[PDB]
Amino acid sequence: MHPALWVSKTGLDAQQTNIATISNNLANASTVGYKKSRAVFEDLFYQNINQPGGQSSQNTELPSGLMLGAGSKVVATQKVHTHGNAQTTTNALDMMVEGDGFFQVTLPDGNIGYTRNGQFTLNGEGTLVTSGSGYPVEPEIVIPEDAISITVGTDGEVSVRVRGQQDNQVVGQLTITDFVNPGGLEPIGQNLYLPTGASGDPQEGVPGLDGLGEIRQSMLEASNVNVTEELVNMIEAQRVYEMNSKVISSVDKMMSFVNQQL
Amino acid sequence: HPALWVSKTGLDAQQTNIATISNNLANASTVGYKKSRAVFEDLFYQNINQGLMLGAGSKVVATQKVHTHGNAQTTTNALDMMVEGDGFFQVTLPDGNIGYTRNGQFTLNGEGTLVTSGSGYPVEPEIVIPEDAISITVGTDGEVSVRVRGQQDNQVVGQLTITDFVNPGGLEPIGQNLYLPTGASGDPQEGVPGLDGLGEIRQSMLEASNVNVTEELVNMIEAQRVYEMNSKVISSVDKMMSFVNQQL
Amino acid sequence: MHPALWVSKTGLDAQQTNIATISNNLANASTVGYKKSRAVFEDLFYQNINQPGGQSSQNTELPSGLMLGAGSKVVATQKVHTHGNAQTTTNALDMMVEGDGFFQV
Amino acid sequence: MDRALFLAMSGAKQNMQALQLRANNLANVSTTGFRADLAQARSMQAYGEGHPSRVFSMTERPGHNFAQGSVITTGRDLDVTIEGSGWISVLDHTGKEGLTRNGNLKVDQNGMLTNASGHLVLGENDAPITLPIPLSKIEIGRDGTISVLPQGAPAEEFQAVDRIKLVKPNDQSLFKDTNGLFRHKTPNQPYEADATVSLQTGAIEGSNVNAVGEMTALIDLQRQFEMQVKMMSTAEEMDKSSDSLLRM
Amino acid sequence: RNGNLKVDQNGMLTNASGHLVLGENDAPITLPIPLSKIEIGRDGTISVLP
Amino acid sequence: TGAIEGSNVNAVGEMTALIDLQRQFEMQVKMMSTAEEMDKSSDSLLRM
Amino acid sequence: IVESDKPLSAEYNPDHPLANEEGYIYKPNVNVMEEMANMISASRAYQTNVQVADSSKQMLLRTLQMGQ
Amino acid sequence: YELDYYSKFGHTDNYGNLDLRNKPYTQLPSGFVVKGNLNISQTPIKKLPKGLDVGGSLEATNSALKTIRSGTKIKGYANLLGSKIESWPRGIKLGGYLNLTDTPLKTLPAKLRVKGDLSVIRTPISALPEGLVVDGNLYIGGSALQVFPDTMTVKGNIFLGGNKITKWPSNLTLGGAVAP
Repeated sequence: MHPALWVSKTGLDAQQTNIATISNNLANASTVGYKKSRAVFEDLFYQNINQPGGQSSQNTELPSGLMLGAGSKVVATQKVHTHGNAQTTTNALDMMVEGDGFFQVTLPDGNIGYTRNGQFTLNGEGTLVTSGSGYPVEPEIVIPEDAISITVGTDGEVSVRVRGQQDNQVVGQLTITDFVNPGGLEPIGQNLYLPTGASGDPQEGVPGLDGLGEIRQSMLEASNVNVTEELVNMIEAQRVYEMNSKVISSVDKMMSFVNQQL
Repeated sequence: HPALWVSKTGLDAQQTNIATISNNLANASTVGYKKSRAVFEDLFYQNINQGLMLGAGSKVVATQKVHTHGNAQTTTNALDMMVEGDGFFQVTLPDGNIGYTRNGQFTLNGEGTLVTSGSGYPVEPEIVIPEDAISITVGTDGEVSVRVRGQQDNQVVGQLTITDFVNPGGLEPIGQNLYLPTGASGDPQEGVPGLDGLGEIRQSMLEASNVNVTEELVNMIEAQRVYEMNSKVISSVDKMMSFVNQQL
Repeated sequence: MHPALWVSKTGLDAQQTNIATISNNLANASTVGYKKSRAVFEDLFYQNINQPGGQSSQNTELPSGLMLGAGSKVVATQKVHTHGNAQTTTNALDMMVEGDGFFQV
Repeated sequence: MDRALFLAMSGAKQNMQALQLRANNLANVSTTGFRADLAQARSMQAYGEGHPSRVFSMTERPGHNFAQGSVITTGRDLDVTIEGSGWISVLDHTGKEGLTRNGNLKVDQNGMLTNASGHLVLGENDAPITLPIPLSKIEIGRDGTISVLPQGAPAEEFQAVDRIKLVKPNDQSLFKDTNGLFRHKTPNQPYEADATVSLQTGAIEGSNVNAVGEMTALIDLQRQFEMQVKMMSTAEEMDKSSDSLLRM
Repeated sequence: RNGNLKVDQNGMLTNASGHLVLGENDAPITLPIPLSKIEIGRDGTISVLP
Repeated sequence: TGAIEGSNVNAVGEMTALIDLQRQFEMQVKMMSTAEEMDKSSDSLLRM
Repeated sequence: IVESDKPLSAEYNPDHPLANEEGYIYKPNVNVMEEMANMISASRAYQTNVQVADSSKQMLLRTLQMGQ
Repeated sequence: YELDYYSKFGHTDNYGNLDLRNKPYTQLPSGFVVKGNLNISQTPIKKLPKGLDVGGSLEATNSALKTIRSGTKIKGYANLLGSKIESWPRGIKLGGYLNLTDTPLKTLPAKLRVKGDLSVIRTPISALPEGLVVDGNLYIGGSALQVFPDTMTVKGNIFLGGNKITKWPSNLTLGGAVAP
């Protein structure tokens, strides 16, 4: 292959991943507590051709110092953890975090998963679980069957209303985990994240002290995707994709002229 | 091309979402209906090179039914009733299993047994209204009594009972305003209707639907636009591929 | 012609028949004693391609037993004889049947 | 010449066949009780001596979409739709029994109960249902029980005459025959009636074809089709250039 | 000229390509680990909130 | 702050450079062809 | 012949008979763009090998005309 | 690091074959079950988990695999070409052949049964276990073997490949031929 063919193909491959990244963001435009991802492009290795080896400097502007790059690639799908808007709902079990902090759920394999989505509910035993796969929410919050109302405080202090007894009994307290680098979390689907080496050790605490966010009851967090940004990104990515196709066609036509004329 | 299928999941997710919105608006007059909202979650991610993450799209994982008590409708019929609180009327299905309902529009069958005004299923426990009764009174605790001419004081023909569940959203709707207990629903907790968290029976009263008609119309706006947005990505990928195989 | 062309064309004819049925009902939206019609659709037969000749069944979840449809059609335009509402008029010579029955002319 | 010409032709040919299967799905969107057909391609390699470079692909039907169809409320008494999973057992023109989901029933001049396709509807005795000719009011039950009122009889003489044979086997064990009826893959497999299937009388079940799902699959078969036909031309181009090795 | 900055688990301020960004001391910039609000000044000054 | 700087590649400037590089490339290829064509002709001198 | 190292493209198709418990069906990791680039390169390299064979053919014919 | 449930899903095909080629996984969870074939070629995996179950064939060509623990069930074949396996454990239920070519294998279980072919080509193994039974073809070419045990069973062909055998088994019934 002529090197120009592969250099252009890297741009086509890079823009292809960009389209797939944009397509996922627009798909999750209504997912509660979703964070948009953007593709980051960087140039590849630059190689000295007219030199037997990498002679430092030494007439870079001259034909001896000509350097040709190897193309481009998508280096990372960076998560942008901008705070979304608020969805005021009438459900009594969906809750929202105002600021930095994550809900902690118990995964079936033993480790705990971290989610920003607050659509919670109860299971048969009364434990506060997610409204999707049904994973329990840490710490375990069991609701007595005699409770006629549920109140989740600004710091996760969950209280119940019992008929025949004034003042609300405390049934537990929620906690939210914070991370130093939110973008280092590994998405595993189901609106869940896992802690990696790039994220850091979990930092637990009461939701409302130690810089943590505050729990808001009967609220949800809308996805922070900007549909206009994705459409503008689609326009640029499509045009760059078509331009690199012309270079591949141009190289092939030039190569066709060589073995046909000669 | 994964881009087409990623958007296809986004299209399918919104189609299910709009279906729930239409069902919410359709049952805006159904007595004892609980609205439901779609729950979205993103699909699993993949590492292509190895630390680049690519999503697979989105899907609707559940339809959470919000069991918030609806408003009150005042009626003149003496057989339709409302549970003012937490609780479910229990009816006897033809299969022999006990179904649970929150719609209180009841009536009597040919033999006087209290049945539902729709399919006609009997209400458990069986209450039989005598042919000598001139009026029917249902107390706040389900005590059903009848006024009999020629006899001072209402005689009690029975007492209704209701059932409360830890997680009403875990019930399985089977239509006809009826629910079937499931594994995640909980353990049916019977008892006197008005004690131990159970609601109170309100005679000549109905429980209206709790749907927010304004919210559903707004939910149609965001669902429609996101649905059309996902189509644009599919169209753009179509033109990108059509350009390449024509150019080369 | 190409099979994919005619399969879609049969779908177009079925909808065109459906449209002519709908327009007939809307045209007769004020006629007295008019019963609406509905177009009934059904698929056309399925043909085995990868079996020698017209042989069928066996392994229908394999390339050998692949079956292709022929489109759709409108089989019957069914008259819905639901009893209609009554119009109260002052003319003494017009009559109505409540329940089953047909006038004879 | 090179065998890649036929290797790509064998792929382009199957894409057209897959396109035909999707065309039949979109033509049947308005059809009643239609189960969508899935299209998939199987990779088959030519095993033998030499490098493993040639792998054929054939399009085949892996199954059908058995999700509930769109229910059309029509208010007609003789319109039935299966609630959830389940089938209606009918016998075709030849006589072989089969499963159907089209509940657009009708009564002929002799009382025999048929559907929109003309198939006779089986009854309690595994025989076609034959109702009395002089009927007054047909009222199908939820469980399939047919209660009819004899002509001239009082409204209190409502009696059951038959029960429609509803069968709910494993959907993965069913294949669509040459006339749209689903039958058992294993021959001579009795169709056993189920007591869980319910019939919602007064409604008609439509098709389950996802129109956008077929459209987004179309735009990918076209692109794959165009890529393979370019391979045919470039294999032709290579052979023409190599024709200059015998010039001498 | 790539100003797509990020903070790792140790707190060092890097860019999208992983190159450590230098500062006034001519050493790579290190931020306190448990931050709460990071604002970059217009002239390049980095002000953080514990 | 709050913004990212993109690339300054002028797409039209590269495209018009491409079409000129193609034509100049093809013209020199013709020079190679006419160089061997002259060489083949100037070989009957030693073809007594 | 060596197979690609890229992970298979997972697509959520829960109702497919080949769907796993999570509901995802997997499709080959074929990249269209590289196949089109391979198609062009293979054809261009094939035709330039014909020229070398043709070039060597003429040299042998002239080598045979010597001695005649 | 180690493979998780979610990472497992991203390396599985439609019919349930796990592909871990060139992937940076070091250890698999105990009691691991694979629906189809398993491929751990070129992996830094040095040990297979206890209770490992493979519904297909195990592929570990040119990998760093060194230790397989007893109780592993493999329905298909075992291909450990070019790996770092030094010994074969006792009690492995193998439904296919065992290819141990170019491995540092030194010891084999006594009375080992191979339901397919067996390869010890270019291995430092010094002697075969007593009572060996092979239902396929046996290739010992380029290995250090020079003396066969008293009793062995090969139902196919025996290929010496270049090594010199001096002490042949006293009790040997061969379904094929012997090739040098």
